Amino acid sequence: HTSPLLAPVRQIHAFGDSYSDNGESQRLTREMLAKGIAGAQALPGEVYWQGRWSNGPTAVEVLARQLGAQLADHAVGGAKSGADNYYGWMSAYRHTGLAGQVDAYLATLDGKPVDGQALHFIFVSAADFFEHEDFAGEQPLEQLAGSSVANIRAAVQRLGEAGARRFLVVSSTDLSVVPAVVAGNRVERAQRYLQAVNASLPIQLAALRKTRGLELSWFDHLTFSRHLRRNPARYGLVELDAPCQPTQPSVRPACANPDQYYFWDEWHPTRRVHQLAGEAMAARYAR
Ligand SMILES: [Cl-]
Repeated sequence: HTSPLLAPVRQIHAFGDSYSDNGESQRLTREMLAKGIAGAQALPGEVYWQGRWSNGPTAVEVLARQLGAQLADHAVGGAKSGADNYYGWMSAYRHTGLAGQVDAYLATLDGKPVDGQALHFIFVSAADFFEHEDFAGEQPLEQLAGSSVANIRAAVQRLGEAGARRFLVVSSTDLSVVPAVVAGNRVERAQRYLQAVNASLPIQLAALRKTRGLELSWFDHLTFSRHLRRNPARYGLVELDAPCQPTQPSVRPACANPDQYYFWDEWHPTRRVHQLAGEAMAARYAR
């Protein structure tokens, strides 16, 4: 039996990675390129919609529309759960990981309290895994997952410390079906990492919710995607595995029917999946 819906949301502060970013990586990388920062590249690049790492709005943008909330989206493509980014060259200009986004949000309040009614949305950890696999990190995956969990818990604790009361924390996504992971023959490694994050994180957040009297909702993105991918026709999806917009090894022309695709590029879902995800995330809240 379902429990009562949570109270309405009028403001979201979003923290996270390319699965949330609504233009910050684009703004920041244009700033970095203008300053001549070593190794800077324009992100996300040309085959993306208005600076989103997709062909349309991210899930948190759809969530805000569903709930009738304003969105302040701090997320940065590449953001890790700690201070920095998959793109190590950013560290010289700005700490854009979840911890860096939290620090910047708390430092820009301008002598105003944190809004205790605002929903603090946290969606991060994929870049921890992709960095580890792409650049041979030395942590066993179990230790990498423990650091991801610890980093996310520390972010909720630090936001709560400053006055945040309401949270929505997203689980690991199903990294094991991401086209770049399949092509890297890393499906088992992704399964092991995401299972360790998703078993431990909700246990840590439930303890912190009770200690600090938080409203904290956990969104199981893995259960969500398994249901979509087992019943694709129900949702108008046809192609679950091929990217609509190939980029590896090179950019090729986009598919004609993107709303029937799961993946936009080799890492990121389409606007269609972001829409279904944001609808699903809104399900715990009254409008
Ligand atoms: Cl990312």
